[PDB]
Amino acid sequence: SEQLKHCNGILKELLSKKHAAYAWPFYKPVDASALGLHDYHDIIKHPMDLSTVKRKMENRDYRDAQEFAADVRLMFSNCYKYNPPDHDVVAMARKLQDVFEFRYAKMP
Amino acid sequence: KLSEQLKHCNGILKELLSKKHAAYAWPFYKPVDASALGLHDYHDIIKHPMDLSTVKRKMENRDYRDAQEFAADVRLMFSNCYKYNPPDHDVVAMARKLQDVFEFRYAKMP
Ligand SMILES: Cc1cc(-c2cc3c(=O)n(C)cc(-c4cc(C(C)(C)O)ccc4Oc4ccc(F)cc4F)c3o2)cc(C)c1OCCO
Ligand SMILES: Cc1cc(-c2cc3c(=O)n(C)cc(-c4cc(C(C)(C)O)ccc4Oc4ccc(F)cc4F)c3o2)cc(C)c1OCCO
Repeated sequence: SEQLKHCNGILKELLSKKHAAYAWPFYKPVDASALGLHDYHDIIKHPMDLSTVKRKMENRDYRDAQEFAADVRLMFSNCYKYNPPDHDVVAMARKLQDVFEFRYAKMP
Repeated sequence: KLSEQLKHCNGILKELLSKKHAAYAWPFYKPVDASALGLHDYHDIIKHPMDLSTVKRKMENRDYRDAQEFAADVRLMFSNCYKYNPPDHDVVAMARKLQDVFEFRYAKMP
């Protein structure tokens, strides 16, 4: 509950403008419809992005910091699972995760 | 089943401690010898240490009910690295590079 106020702090930093170069594809859920990804939801069974995570933080859905991470990592995993590992979205994901895991480990 | 999950978690561990990734995998092969490295506070800051040999033993001993628990320890390993070290330092770059092989390999796992 005091540690969730930090998890919020992380989400805030994840969405700040510094990282926006590589963070943006995770602000909004994947638009599989528009991108023509007919198979996206057959493979990604539990979509997740940072907006969906924010709603949940607002709605007090995350009990501990562990549940918060679960979803944030799930975002990145969905990216690695669906996408060939060369593609740039993967290399951005990696970039953003690297910041995440930074702040999460630092968290008191 | 659930032991089909773990079969693949074995395949991931194998990859992680293999030939190719050795450049950046080696500081996680065995525990952090704080004593030797002159780290008078490592075990103060890191309450639950973790490394790949430890993971490997647990995988043999069958302490992991599922991949979800396996991942847990691997993530914990990388976490501790990131927790203890400032972000510039080289270990971290390697930690990061190995985590990227894992999440790749883990996320592919049918
Ligand atoms: C065009 C295309 C896109 C994607 C794909 C995967 C994937 C993904 O995992 N995430 C998290 C985000 C995107 C993505 C999302 C969006 C919107 C604004 C619609 O939400 C826009 C572009 C996206 O993908 C990118 C493609 C190339 C990039 F350099 C960067 C991207 F973010 C996204 O796109 C995957 C494939 C295979 C693809 O190519 C279609 C086959 O040629
Ligand atoms: C000497 C020293 C070492 C560490 C440190 C942190 C850290 C770590 O998080 N992991 C996972 C692994 C090592 C590490 C461990 C080992 C052994 C074989 C003893 O287990 C050997 C080297 C290690 O780290 C490196 C030190 C210097 C390098 F140029 C590269 C390293 F991988 C490791 O070393 C951190 C600091 C700040 C440090 O400087 C202490 C005062 O000089």
